[PDB]
Amino acid sequence: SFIRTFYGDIAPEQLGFTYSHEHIVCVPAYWQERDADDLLLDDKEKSQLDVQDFADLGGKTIVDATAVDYGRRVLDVAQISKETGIQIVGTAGFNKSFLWDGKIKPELKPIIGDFETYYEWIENTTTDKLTEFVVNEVENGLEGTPYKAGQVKFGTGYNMITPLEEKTIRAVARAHHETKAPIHSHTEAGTMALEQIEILKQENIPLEYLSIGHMDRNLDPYYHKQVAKTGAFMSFDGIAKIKYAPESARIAAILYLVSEGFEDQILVSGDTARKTYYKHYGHGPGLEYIAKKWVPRFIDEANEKGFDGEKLVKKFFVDNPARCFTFKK
Ligand SMILES: [Zn+2]
Ligand SMILES: [Zn+2]
Repeated sequence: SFIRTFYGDIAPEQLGFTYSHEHIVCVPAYWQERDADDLLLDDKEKSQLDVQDFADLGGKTIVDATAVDYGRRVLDVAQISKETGIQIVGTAGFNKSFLWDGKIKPELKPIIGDFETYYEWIENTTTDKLTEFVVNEVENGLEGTPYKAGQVKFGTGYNMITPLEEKTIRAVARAHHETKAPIHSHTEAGTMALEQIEILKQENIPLEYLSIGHMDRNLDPYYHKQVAKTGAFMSFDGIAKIKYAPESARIAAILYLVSEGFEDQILVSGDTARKTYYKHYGHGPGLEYIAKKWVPRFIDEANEKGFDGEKLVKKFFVDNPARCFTFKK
């Protein structure tokens, strides 16, 4: 088996230290149209400086969760990978339905069809044709480029799975059946994981093939244990996001799952989606933050609370991503 990166399929042992959910260069139509400039990562050289910080700290791989509705700049990301040496796992599929109001860029029309918005495209395209689109991103390349995606994604809304969202879940599940690519989901504020899981079960998807994004947004031990029992990977990707929770709260939730025997299912990242989050755009914590500052604190705090901090860090950033992001064949 293998992990599919922009520059080739690699052995799991080659993945190394990994951030499991990030954004690098992207210009989401929905946000661009609303002049939300902070959500546009629109400078390749600035993004590259953060990725280089990661590389300098011993980082090896970034999973780039930018989906088709989030304004990919695949060629820029590929160039960054080439220049920094950081391996990139790209993402096929969809991010979240509120983005679908955004206009379809000219480059997508030859691939997707002559549709004004993502909503129009998704509403008027059969599930099977949506599956074809996702499969082609994994097998042929993203957005007319030769850089293939290494995971397939879908997303749901705040305490909602709409009919169209459900359609995309089924399209992505079926794309998994064809390609065997790992599956990632967006949960809005950490909601709807159990309902996502029910749809995937109807589609005959083994749940250990799924990583669920944004579990750190809903810090509920009972809910987390319900999700973990299915075998799904659980992504804590809001590290440093004090506006959502203090770091202690995220760390406590992680350690609860460890105490209940689920350490092998935990993934960690920063979901760095803003200029103000990048060191070299707006002087935020940057891609350096987790490796440089969070890791030593987690190790220390976990050790203080009786855990094996170093072993856990190795699992969260090395062993677990190597298990999660391998194709299922
Ligand atoms: Zn997301
Ligand atoms: Zn994201």
